[PDB]
Amino acid sequence: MDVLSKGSLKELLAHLEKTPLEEAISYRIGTVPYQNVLISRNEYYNQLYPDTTSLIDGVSREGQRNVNGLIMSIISYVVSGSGHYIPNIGFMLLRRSILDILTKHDTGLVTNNLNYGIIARNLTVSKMNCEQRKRMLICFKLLAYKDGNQNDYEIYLNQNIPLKQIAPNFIPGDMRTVIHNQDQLAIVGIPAYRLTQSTELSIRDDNAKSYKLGYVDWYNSNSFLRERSEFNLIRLKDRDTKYGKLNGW
Amino acid sequence: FLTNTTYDIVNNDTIDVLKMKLRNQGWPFVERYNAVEIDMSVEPLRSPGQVGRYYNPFNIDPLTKKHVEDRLEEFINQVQVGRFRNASGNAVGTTLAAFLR
Amino acid sequence: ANRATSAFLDNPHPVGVNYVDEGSRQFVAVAELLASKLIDSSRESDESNSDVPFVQAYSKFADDNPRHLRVKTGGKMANALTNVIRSYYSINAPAIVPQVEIDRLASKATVSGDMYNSYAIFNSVPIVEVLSPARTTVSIVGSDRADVTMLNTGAGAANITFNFGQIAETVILKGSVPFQLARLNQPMPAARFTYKLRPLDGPFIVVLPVGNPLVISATAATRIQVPLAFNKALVESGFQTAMNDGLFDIQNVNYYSSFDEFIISQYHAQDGINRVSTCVILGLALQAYDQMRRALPVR
Amino acid sequence: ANRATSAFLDNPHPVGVNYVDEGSRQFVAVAELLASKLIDSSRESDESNSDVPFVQAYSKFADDNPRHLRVKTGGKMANALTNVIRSYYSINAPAIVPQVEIDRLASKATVSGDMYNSYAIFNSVPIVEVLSPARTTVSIVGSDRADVTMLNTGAGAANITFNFGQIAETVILKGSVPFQLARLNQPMPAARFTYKLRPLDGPFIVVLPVGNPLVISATAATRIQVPLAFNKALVESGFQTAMNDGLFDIQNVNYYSSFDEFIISQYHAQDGINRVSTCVILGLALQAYDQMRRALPV
Amino acid sequence: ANRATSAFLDNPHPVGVNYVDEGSRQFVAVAELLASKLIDSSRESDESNSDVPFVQAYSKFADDNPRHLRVKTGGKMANALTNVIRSYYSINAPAIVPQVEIDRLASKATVSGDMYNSYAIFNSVPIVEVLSPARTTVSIVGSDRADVTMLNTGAGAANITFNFGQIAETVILKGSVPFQLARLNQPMPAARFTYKLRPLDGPFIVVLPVGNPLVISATAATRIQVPLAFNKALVESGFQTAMNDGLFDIQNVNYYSSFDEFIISQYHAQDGINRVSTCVILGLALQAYDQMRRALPV
Amino acid sequence: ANRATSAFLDNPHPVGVNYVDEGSRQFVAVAELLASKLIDSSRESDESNSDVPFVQAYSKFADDNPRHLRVKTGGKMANALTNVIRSYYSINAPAIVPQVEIDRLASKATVSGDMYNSYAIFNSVPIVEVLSPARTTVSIVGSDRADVTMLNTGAGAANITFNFGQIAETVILKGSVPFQLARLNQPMPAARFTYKLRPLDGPFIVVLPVGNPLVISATAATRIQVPLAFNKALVESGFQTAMNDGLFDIQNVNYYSSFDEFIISQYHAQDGINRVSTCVILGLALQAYDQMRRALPV
Repeated sequence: MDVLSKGSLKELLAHLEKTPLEEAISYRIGTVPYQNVLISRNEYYNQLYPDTTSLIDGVSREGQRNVNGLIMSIISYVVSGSGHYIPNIGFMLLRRSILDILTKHDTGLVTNNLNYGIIARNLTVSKMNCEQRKRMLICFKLLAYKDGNQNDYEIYLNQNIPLKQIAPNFIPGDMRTVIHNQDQLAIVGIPAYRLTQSTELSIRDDNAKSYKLGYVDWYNSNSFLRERSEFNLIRLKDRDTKYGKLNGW
Repeated sequence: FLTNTTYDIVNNDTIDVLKMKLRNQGWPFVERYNAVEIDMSVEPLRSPGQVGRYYNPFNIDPLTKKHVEDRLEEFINQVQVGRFRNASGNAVGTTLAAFLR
Repeated sequence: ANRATSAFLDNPHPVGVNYVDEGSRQFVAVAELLASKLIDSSRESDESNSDVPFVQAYSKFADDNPRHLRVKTGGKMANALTNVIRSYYSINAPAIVPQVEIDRLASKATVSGDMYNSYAIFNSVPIVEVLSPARTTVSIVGSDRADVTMLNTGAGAANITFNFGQIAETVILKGSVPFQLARLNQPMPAARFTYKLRPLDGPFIVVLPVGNPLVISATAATRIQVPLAFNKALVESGFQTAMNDGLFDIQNVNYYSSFDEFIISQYHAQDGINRVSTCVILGLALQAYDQMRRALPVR
Repeated sequence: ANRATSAFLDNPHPVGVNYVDEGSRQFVAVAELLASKLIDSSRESDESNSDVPFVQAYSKFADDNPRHLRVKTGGKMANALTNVIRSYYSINAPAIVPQVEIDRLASKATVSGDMYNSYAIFNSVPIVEVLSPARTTVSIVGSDRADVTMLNTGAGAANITFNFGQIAETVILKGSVPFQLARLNQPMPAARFTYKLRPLDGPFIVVLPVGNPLVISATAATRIQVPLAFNKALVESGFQTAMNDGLFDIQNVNYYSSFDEFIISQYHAQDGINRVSTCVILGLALQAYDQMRRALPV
Repeated sequence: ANRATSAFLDNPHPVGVNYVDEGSRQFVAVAELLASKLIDSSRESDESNSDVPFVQAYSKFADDNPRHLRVKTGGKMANALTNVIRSYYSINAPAIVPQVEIDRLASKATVSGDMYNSYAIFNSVPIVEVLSPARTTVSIVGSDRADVTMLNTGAGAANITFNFGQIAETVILKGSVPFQLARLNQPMPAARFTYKLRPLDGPFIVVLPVGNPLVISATAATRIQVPLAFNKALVESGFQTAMNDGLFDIQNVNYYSSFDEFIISQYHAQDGINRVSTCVILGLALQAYDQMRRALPV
Repeated sequence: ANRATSAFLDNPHPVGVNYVDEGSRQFVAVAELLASKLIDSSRESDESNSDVPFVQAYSKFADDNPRHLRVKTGGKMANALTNVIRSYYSINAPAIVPQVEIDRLASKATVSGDMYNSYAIFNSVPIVEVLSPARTTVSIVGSDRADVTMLNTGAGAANITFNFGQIAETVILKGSVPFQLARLNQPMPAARFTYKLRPLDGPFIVVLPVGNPLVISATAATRIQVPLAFNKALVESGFQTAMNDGLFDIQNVNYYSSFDEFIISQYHAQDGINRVSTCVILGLALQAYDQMRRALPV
């Protein structure tokens, strides 16, 4: 919910710096990812409604124990709000931030063998919307810069024409590029249209609307932080600053 | 006020740390209490009716006809017998307790 | 030797392993409590000739004000309850309800998620196996009352071994004619019409004389821990409703005539102590489902 | 000639002769009333966030304020109620609780000791005897619904006599195939699928043709005077709990599948009317036992 | 030649590697401190004739006020304590407790997180190998006190080699009849009933005269660093409770009669020095489990 | 065939049926609480030079002020506790303590007097039956840990049946050499040192190869409901004191080495559910007896 609310590149990377890896990993068993299932949608149909479960749903799924599953759990958390079930990763890796895993070699995780095409296909890039594809491409660029695979990232964009048009423009080592970026990455937000307490047909759409309706409740909740009215009560370390720089950028 | 510190000293302390400091000194009021929602209806008359809900004032449950916190009387008695600033204060516990009742 | 077993005890399909934590248990209890308010408000609306009590309760249940020309189905709460019910039944059923939705709905009303406050009695008769000699025929019918028909065509009397399992508390055996039954390696008693048995005592031997068939009627009672809000009549009505609507139509699952059969069958399978916990939550969910649909009907 | 009879009707054991006075009947009525409030106070407590409704209900029932780190058995009322259920079942069971203790617990609430104001319907089928000729096999299975399977291997048709007793009010007979049934020394009518009979009319004769077996399903309804608080759902649950808790285990007693079988069997014994009176008081005590034990599981 | 070894020293299964950091070590120690307060709250309730001491103790442990009609299970702390015990026993047991939940519970009380403040003495006797000639038979029985029975069927006296490992501090040998024991190259002394040995001294040679069998009883002492709050009486009770509750029911694991056998077996395995550190935290977790479950039986 | 059984399970004698009511159970609980304060008063009288803590503790216990030249005996409470303990052990022991005295002493302190708050683990292993073929020898020794020595002198491998009863929860078997064990009519696994078994699973078959003897060491854990103040160490010490003080010499009673095997032996008899309730009250009385007699010898 909090990760889906971020609407700018600066906010997204700032959230990932303060968020540990354990938030990406889920400890609920879930179900196997790719299955043709029948779900109940009584608002629309009397018969059961066919659908296919996927990894970018908002509900936890079972994940492979390899490094591929860990990266695929991080991206699903960013684009869908929930991760997958990969237990016994370890204290050392789980305490690191999401940005450290994606960008830093000191974590101890080796990810240079990853194939962006296979990861995108397993994440069902075809079913993703524009904001979801932009968020995943941000994760790919950070991984490419960590492994020195910038050339491979560019070629993968050349093969996929729709991905090249929406590819965010920022150098993963320079903070000046992040501040200038004006891409809108928000998935949930205050809706200008009429939003009703109604169900959706597919699993992805229904789960997304739950976060959208939950965010509205979160926005008016006491947990939400109102910068306009309570800026002085925020701690100085985590207070918003114009000259905000990620470490090493 | 009660633990004899300053704002700068306790600037970085979290809620749970602050709760422990006050509880050890003898101050029990360290919790927020959720209000009770009271269901409301407007009779239709000429216009169609409306249904709504509002928080009951002062955190009082109409069913129990009392405050939500079930240990309030014990908590106030704890403040009355407590000592908070022995070196630099006089009758802080008794004065605060009388206000609470 | 020939082996006969109860039909409903055969091959219990695995139950779901999701939505069994404290947060999900609170959501089911909240749904049951709110569904009861929904059915009582509809009665009050009938007696007062005013829709205010029903609109008042539907808003709490569905988080939406009822509007004409739109079908009343229960809102997002009905969607979560119906899909969670499917997951409890079978492990092949998908888990599609997010955790954010479960937490939000569980906060609507204050209630405990305790599922072990009270107990209930279930009347399904477990006959794990009946072993008979070559020249005899044994047939078992029924679940609530099991009639075992035995015919001996051999020259002499035969011994039939009865295994009632280890879970049932008491088993009462009534025969069409007086018959002799005793435990293993125990002298046979005089012929009697009725026997009260403890299934833990061991396998039981029945002497079947040559002649007219002997029919033994079996009744059993077992104790299972359930929440205080459990109502057997409401749970059974919901089970048939869920079957008619097709929520239990999943691949590679077994179908039962009653919830009593379903819970006993899962109890007698391996790791049945863990299965029976999930079944109890399903029963409370079916009670909420039964009250929700009876308040909001569809032709 | 062969004789077939229902299993649950055979050899009813004598019932207890204690705790049947007016003061003892008041105690059972008080126990049922206070146990019902215990089960209702639990639901009201859960709806709110206060244990006050349960504390008041338990304090009245158990004469002691509930405390944590204690089993919450139920106090002296729970102990006294358990012992009287044992005494009712058999004349061999000892009578432990003194009359002074019964009177003291009966004063906790002001309720009438009348146990015969209302009535209830019991559906056990009392097939006392089925008399059949030499070349016929007759089998009786079931109590709530009695299925009689008869097969005729003789040359000609056989007449089978059915005796349903004199207590049952109505008996409905349904056959697998249409059959002929008539009273003694009466003409047989045309074949019919169903019959409605009054057992007091007399023994009935069924024509059994040669060929495939004929199965007759019997259902009965007998009315028995009970208190108004009587609930068949609660009484049956308490009966099973009573047998599972092992307070019906006495030497030289007969065991039954349900309370309904127990009460019909006693009605057909020698002193049927007197036996049923004690059993009705046992039914109310079992109803209180079920409600009390579900709220306080030990 | 024949090789005989103690049963409990065979194939120690790998132990968990999770919840061994400083933050999780505080959680186990905090849980032990708060679980103890539940036990003493029972006595203080009796002295004060009130449930206030128990309410304060349970509220700190579970983060909810005690309520009647609700089974007191211990709240989130009990669930976390049960799961970390599962993870400690086996490396294949999943770790399902989030670190943020561990940190939140550990903040409930302030304790010394050091698990090496003190030590304890463990009585399991390690007999790694007993080497015997062809014509002799050796049998080893027992873990707390090992009785080694040797019988010589050959013509001449035989030499039996005892290997007690290197971890144990002292081993005391007692025989049914006086016997001679020496080091590998030391000369044999006069026969005497008892011997005190250092396991690091080396393999020990025992002469076995022909005739009646000789039985040697072994007792060992081992020192392992433990937290100061460690109590062997409470750990052993928790070990039995956890086994009965099925907390250790996972595939490809070994089972031991006592926590004494479990910790000694892991000590003698490869990478033993870093295995006993995990087992010590398991013992303190089991100590908290025993106290909490006795106060709140489910 | 041959049959072997545990010695301590043989012929459990009947227990007493007096002083088992709620009021009597309150007296036992009160005595345990006040006896514990007597022992604790000694340490308090050392921290502060005053003897006020002991005088207060003894005055409550004995209803008289302690005197320097008069022997401290415990007063009327000590006599009541000793006589009540005798009654529990045997049904032939007289019950001579008036109920009015028990009720008076139970009013000295406010305690629950409840017997089923918590549980405890008992380590006696109930080897009910070991069935062996003709050419094999089986010997069972030990109660806390049972070693079964089996030797096969036959031509082929022999099957030995182990029956552990239905009461015990878990049994762990460790052998001197790896052996094979499986349930009745089940395929046999590979040989391994240790087995964890549920006694309710059924009789267990052990393959006994021809050659060197095989010794199986058995340990069992059983859970029995006990008060929250129950302490096994104090009960065991009190049990030995009562036997030495002559409290248990009654005609036709069995004798046991420990309270652990006394309660397990009674549990395996018929109506063992009811016998354990009386034995648990005897344990708390023995716990009070130990603390009182150590503080006030003779």
